[PDB]
Amino acid sequence: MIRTMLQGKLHRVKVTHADLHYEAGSCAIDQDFLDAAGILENEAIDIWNVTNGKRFSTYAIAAERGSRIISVNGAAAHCASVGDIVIIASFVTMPDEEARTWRPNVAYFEGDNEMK
Amino acid sequence: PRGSMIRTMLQGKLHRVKVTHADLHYEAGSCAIDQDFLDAAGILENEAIDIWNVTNGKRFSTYAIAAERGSRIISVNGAAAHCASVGDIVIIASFVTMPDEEARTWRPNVAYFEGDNEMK
Amino acid sequence: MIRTMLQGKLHRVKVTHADLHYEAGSCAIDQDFLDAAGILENEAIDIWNVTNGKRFSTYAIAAERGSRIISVNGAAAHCASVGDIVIIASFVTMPDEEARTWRPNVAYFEGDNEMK
Amino acid sequence: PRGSMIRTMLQGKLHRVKVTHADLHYEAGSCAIDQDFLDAAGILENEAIDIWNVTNGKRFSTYAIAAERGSRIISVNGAAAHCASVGDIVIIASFVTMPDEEARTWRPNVAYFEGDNEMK
Repeated sequence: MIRTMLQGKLHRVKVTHADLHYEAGSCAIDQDFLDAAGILENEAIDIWNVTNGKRFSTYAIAAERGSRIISVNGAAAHCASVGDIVIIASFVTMPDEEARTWRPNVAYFEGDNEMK
Repeated sequence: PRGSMIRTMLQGKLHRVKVTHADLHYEAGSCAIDQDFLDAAGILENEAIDIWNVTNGKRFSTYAIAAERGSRIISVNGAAAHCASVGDIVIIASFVTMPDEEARTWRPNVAYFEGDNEMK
Repeated sequence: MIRTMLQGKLHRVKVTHADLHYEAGSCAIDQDFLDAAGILENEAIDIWNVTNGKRFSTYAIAAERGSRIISVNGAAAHCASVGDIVIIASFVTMPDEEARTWRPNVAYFEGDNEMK
Repeated sequence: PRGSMIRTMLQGKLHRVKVTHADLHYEAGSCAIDQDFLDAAGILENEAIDIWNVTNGKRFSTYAIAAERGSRIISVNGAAAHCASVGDIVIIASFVTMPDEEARTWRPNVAYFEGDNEMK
């Protein structure tokens, strides 16, 4: 039996403006943050808005390392405003035997998206 | 049989358990659940779960974390506290995938609750 | 690469009252309808409400053959009223090579949930 | 490597295509899409798809069916017509699963659109 497990998460990051124009429907995320959380470019992600309770799913794309960028682009902009605090999570599947000991990758933040 | 069609099946659920705690302030995302309850429903730490709030009709998905055995805690944390409040009655389910022949004889792990989150 | 494909659907059935009391969070469906659509007891299903546009997911349980029952129980009752027309669908995964020729199971209805 | 962790990845998408038809009256559920567009995005008939409506912010999931090659049709059928209207700009995506090493080098199939659903 195959389980769906938390692969990784960005724990309480803030939505920023986008430094560059990104395609609608995606969330652009500083590559440093993707590296820490194990989240891949083009991976399905869930975004849970702690500020307003909204929950939606999209996919990740890399923003430049150091940009600290969390940009919800396009249709997704209907669900998150600049300054909102969100959780970004990806999930993976694996057999039950492996899932029993699985440890997700978590990145924690302080200040203006400064990674602890 | 390689290439067999794979089903998504109810693995287990906590049926009509009561929310005991709900905090916007950070154990953010998760629902923390008494480990005895997780055991009964076959739900794992860090497993994706669906929560159906029977009280207010909201439906959301998150992941499970273990609370202390015997605490009888159901704590909806972070963003999820916008979807459930202390006192609300919820159903917490996990789903697994398996081939069709297995799915046709699968029995979910169900825990039923009454009163002070007493497992029946 | 593994594709997610429509396994089967009940095409435009009506939500009924429940003949018996069913557990909250589920949808009870006449076993004849499950048989035609290939939908299993305890299988995840999507319900799309044609009447009011609401969309949600739950799991299937068998109602008695011949009962014609489509009962959305409990929390799910917030999303479908008796007389609403819905589509009920299940999805399966399989490799791309098989998915290219995959055919879903579809049941069509007339009158008061009378299966064509 | 048996037991490898499996990722959910964007397989392909139709980026900013325009809805041409929307009917509550029964081709119910699906979104019918010009087969040329399906080919470009690697999307299959009967494949699950996510639709993000850029015009109204609605997000829903359904499955794809093929419309006639060269018709340039995007028809949102049945319940889905409550989520999109003729003229609305949408993104239609499919997701697949694959092991992690494959996912790390995966390139999605993307089709971009302008004007009269002209594929760029």
